Amino acid sequence: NSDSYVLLSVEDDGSFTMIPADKVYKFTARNKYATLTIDEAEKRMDKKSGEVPRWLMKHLDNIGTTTTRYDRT
Amino acid sequence: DNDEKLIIRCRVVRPAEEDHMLKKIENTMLENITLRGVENIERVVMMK
Amino acid sequence: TTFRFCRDCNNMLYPREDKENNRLLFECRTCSYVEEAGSPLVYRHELITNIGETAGVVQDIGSDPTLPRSDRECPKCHSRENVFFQSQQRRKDTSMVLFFVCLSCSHIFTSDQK
Amino acid sequence: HKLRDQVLKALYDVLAKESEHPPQSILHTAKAIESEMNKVNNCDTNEAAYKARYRIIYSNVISKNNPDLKHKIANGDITPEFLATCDAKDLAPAPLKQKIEEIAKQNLYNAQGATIERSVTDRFTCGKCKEKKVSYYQLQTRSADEPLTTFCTCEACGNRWKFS
Ligand SMILES: [Zn+2]
Ligand SMILES: [Zn+2]
Ligand SMILES: [Zn+2]
Repeated sequence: NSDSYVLLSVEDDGSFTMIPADKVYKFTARNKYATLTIDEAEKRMDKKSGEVPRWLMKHLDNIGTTTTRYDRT
Repeated sequence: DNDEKLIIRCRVVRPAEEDHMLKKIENTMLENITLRGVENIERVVMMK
Repeated sequence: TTFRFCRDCNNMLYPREDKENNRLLFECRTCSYVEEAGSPLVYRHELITNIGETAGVVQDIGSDPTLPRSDRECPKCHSRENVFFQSQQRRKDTSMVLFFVCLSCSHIFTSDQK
Repeated sequence: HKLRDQVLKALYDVLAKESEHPPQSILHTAKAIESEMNKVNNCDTNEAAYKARYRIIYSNVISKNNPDLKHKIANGDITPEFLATCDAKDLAPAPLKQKIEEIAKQNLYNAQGATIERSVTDRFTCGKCKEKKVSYYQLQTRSADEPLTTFCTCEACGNRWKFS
């Protein structure tokens, strides 16, 4: 409903400005926790195990592969 | 058999991850252990 | 038996064990947040279910017409109007229990005679 | 003899744990040893059923419910009979016993199944026995141009016939 919305801000002098809003964007945080990757993900989700390892991501992090973007920086 | 609650205590002996092994084990316990009676016979009734 | 999600990232904490102090560490798998659980109970099955007979009590049942009406009294308000209906949990082995709800006290009560 | 002395140790422990702490310690350990010999009078460390009966009696002493069994064994309940009881279902305690018979009665009721009973009349006679205890049914089988079938079922002997 980006069309039906319309903006009204009080300014410093008390001016009430009149903006017809055009579009809305929704933002989600991403890779805050060192996400895994596609190929080893496929070997994980393939039906080779009765259950995948419970602490598999923690074990991969202890091995050191697939660090966070903040860690790479 | 004289208690007011009937419990079976069981643990795996071992010479991580034990949750899903126990799940699979108890699934097998529930399914496949025959107790008495011949298979392919279900609830049996008796008439007069 | 309920699920506790990681507060830092909305994913349910998983059971994992302290190797040395022997405690229930509900750890997040998404992030590294960890949490100590309260009871050694983790998994729970309920091979036999017998619940659901009073389902869907909305605040305005009396607005429907098709519910019948009777003359028993609500043993909170004693108003002579009430609404009754069959048990909601439609299995082949449920009962003929009638659940009486009164509009005045907005209160439910049954008629079991055990 | 290790099993002998272990059963003796357990028995001395559970009778010393009784509410009636018996000053007749030698008499109650005599009760313990005579229960040991009459217990091993079954097998004497030859079969695991000896251990099973040991579990039965040991946990019956422990249970609480019931506690009064400790005083009753301390002041009676001659144990050579209690080798040969195998009567755990009829002891410790009576309310659980009553629960057991009502459970068994309900199970026996639920075992025997459907008993539909064939409502009768008295107008026709049997095709074979020739008596009037006749029971029927209605439905129509063939095409629409004709009425029902008028099924018959005798009950004096169980005969079946039909009328058009
Ligand atoms: Zn987390
Ligand atoms: Zn009321
Ligand atoms: Zn006949």
